[PDB]
Amino acid sequence: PQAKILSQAPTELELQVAQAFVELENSSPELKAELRPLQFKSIREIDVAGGKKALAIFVPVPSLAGFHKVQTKLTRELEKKFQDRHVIFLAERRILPKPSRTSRQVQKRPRSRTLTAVHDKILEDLVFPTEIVGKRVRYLVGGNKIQKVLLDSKDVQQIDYKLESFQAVYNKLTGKQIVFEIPS
Amino acid sequence: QVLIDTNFINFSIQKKVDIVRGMMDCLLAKCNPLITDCVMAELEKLGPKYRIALKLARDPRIK
Amino acid sequence: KATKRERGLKISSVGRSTRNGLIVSKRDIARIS
Amino acid sequence: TRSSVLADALNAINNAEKTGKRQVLIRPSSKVIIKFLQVMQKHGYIGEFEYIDDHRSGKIVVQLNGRLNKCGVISPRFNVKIGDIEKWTANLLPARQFGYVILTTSAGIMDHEEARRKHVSGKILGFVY
Amino acid sequence: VYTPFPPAQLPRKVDLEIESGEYFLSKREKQMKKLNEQKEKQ
Amino acid sequence: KAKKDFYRFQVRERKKQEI
Amino acid sequence: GGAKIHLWDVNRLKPVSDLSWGADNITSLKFNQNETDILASTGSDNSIVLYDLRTNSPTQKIVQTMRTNAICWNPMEAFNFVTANEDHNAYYYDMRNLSRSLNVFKDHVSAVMDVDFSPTGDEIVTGSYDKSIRIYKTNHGHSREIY
Amino acid sequence: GRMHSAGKGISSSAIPYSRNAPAWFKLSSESVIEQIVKYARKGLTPSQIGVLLRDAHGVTQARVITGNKIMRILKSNGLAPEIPEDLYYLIKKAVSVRKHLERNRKDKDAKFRLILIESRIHRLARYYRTVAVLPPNWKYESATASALVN
Amino acid sequence: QRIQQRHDRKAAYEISRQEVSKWND
Amino acid sequence: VLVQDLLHPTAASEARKHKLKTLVQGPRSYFLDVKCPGCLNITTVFSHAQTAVTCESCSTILCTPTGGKAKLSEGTSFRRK
Amino acid sequence: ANERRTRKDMPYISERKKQIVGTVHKYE
RNA sequence: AAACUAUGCCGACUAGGGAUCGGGUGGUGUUUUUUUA
Ligand SMILES: [Zn+2]
Ligand SMILES: [Zn+2]
Repeated sequence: PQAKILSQAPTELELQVAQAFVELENSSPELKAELRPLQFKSIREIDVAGGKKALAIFVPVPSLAGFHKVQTKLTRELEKKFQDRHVIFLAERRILPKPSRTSRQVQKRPRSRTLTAVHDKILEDLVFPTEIVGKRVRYLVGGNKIQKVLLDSKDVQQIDYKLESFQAVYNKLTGKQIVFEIPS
Repeated sequence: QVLIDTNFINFSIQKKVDIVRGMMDCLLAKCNPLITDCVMAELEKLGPKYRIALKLARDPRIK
Repeated sequence: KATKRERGLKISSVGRSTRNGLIVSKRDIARIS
Repeated sequence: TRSSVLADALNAINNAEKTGKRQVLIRPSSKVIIKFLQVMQKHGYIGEFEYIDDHRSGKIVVQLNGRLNKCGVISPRFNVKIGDIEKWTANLLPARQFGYVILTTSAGIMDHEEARRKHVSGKILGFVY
Repeated sequence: VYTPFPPAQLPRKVDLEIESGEYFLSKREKQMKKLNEQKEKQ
Repeated sequence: KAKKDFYRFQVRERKKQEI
Repeated sequence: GGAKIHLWDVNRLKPVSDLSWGADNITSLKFNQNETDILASTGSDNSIVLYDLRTNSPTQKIVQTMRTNAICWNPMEAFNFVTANEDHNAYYYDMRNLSRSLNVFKDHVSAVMDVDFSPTGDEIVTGSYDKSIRIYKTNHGHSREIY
Repeated sequence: GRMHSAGKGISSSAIPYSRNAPAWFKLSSESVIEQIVKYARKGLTPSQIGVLLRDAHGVTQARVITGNKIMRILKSNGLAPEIPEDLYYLIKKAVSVRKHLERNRKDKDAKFRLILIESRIHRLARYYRTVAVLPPNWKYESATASALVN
Repeated sequence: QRIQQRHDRKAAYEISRQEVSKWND
Repeated sequence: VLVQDLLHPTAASEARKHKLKTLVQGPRSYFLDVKCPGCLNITTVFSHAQTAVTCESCSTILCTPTGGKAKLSEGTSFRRK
Repeated sequence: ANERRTRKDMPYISERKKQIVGTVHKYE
């Protein structure tokens, strides 16, 4: 079901994870039907600066709602399939540029499709299923910003070994340097 | 050569004439202005409201 | 109690000072410019 | 009711400094307020500040040691050329080289010394000495 | 004599503009319309 | 708490019942 | 001590080795007097972090409830230090147990700004944001004299 | 500071930081939209609809469980009111006080309170005419009030 | 990894406590 | 409590304060799962509700509204979350 | 004192310990 | 018929202390009472 799982993206890593998808389906009693109406768009494998690696799955939004419904044990099983990886589900969302002073008839940009809202949805998706409890931006005297994201302390050991990976993948996706933190 | 007093410093701040500039403009000659130690201590003793007048008085041309 | 509250030194001798900040009249704008 | 967001912020910084605290809570923030605090901080009047995001409009907690004398805001934002920059510094600040007049140029928000260096001008937000 | 019902209230200036119906027009259209009302009063 | 005159369809049926 | 506590050498123009617990800036350092290879540093997220240099790593961190302006080791005992701290207090910590303070010096009405030990290891001076100077002994926990 | 009075009361609702459904919410957005439509056909106001949805059915906030707010969903499905609820209730109170005066012509306190209610009505109607949800010729008077609220 | 750094810092703490305990004696 | 920070106030004081004057304002209320004995049936109830929540299957009064917090009726097995 | 007379389990927290939010490495 | 010995610096305002009036949250026992209010 390689071409039946992919959506116009022939890449060998996507073929490998789609074969993994087939393994979880035809080895699972109910999760086969639970993931059968769910395809995805794209895969990427990105390293952290420390040498570890993570997979990021670009997914459209309704099947992303499905993945949020079915995610956690599927992430566990895909971790068992790609041992020594970090599983990531994200959304390939559409940005809309600012229409210039000399620009033809385009549609007035939805604030959901303004850039920063995309990045905040990206934060929530990347951090999911643990929630964000706050954001701080400390301005140091040399003119040095520090962006800080305070998460929750319910999934504390479930997430405590993911933070440098999260920093690396978010910086590689957006181009911001950010720091996560979990207030004990 | 001209001795300065605290009231002179304060009213010069409140009417915006720099000490050396305005003093040269008055006499039309060059003026060496001198703060004495008791005047500097009067300013420091006036304290936290008049500290900007103290910081004007601590100037490298006020011998 | 009888003596008056001693005021500091008055610097910004151009405009009125209210809660909104300094208000400068066009008269004073033209005077200084 | 409310004077302005910028007038309230700079007013609260004056009052908390002169009473003698170490950190001030400013609400609500603004890009003008972030840039104004950045200018004052670079020239060494306040300590350092932290922007708290809470989905309404953030607060700012600013640590300030002792170096502020007054910070304010001009209400009618008039226009200046460069000779006017010199004349307005001479009439606003307590002395010639004492304190900075904070402008809004076409090159951003910055003080009168940097505006004279970059050779631009604009309008005038406030002043700090 | 006393009446228990209050008299009406004078309307605001923007309310008078909306009552005239001018408030939703462009600058040139409201300019020529203001000229028209001044001429017809005149 | 059934405000029978609140909505446009309800006042349309009110106009019908006047007719 | 900046945004990251770097360790430099006089001969080398580059920072030789950086230490940082996380990405939190650092506003005061002191090397201790005896057993010279132990450093301590305060941190702007109201913390105190001890470092060791002969193993080239930060070693322990205690997060307090108000930020600590300035610390100082004592020269006659080599594992006790004082932190002048913004809740109007000085604190006298051991290095081993960082779960209790050996003392808390308690006589200022504003933020204590700096603290220094007598070289006899007996008394303490704290100068505060309040416009005065307290002198304490390291036994009492209350002021001895005010300047 | 609570206009047409003096009190300085702060008493409202907080709004949580999170902009997503709670983890205990296992109800479909289509189901709760159908629920809102059924309540509107039953004949409640948007505010009481949200009140019923957070009391009985555990919908924390309709704006965050479904992308659109309650009045937006009602306008989407054709349940648009003719005047918004706060203007409706203000005109209702104006009719109430006016009828009480008619039965009791001595209540100068009710005369003063009716003056204040009329002022609030004028402010709200002017804003709604500005946004042009109301027609620019919408005048409030006693016959319009009686025929619209009865 | 980071929990390896955490365990490493715990070990360095025990070493430092030993040396400082000599100074205690 | 004698002197406290602004950026990092301890969870004691950030629970002792108001709900609006805290650092980041969030609600004090919560949600309950009650089980009515009329059908042994589970309903989700706001802890500050205003209407007499009646179960769907049996016409049974779960909670009555009283000022701030709703009072639940006797013999109705409830737990948080 | 009043809260101690009416509350069941309040602990007495020492003055040398009222100011420590927490340590990283804990003790036995 | 009224008034007839009253008089407090103010403000864009910092910490508060004892009270008390109205509402709410929690703890805690006395006063209460219990399938009928
Ligand atoms: Zn002398
Ligand atoms: Zn039931």
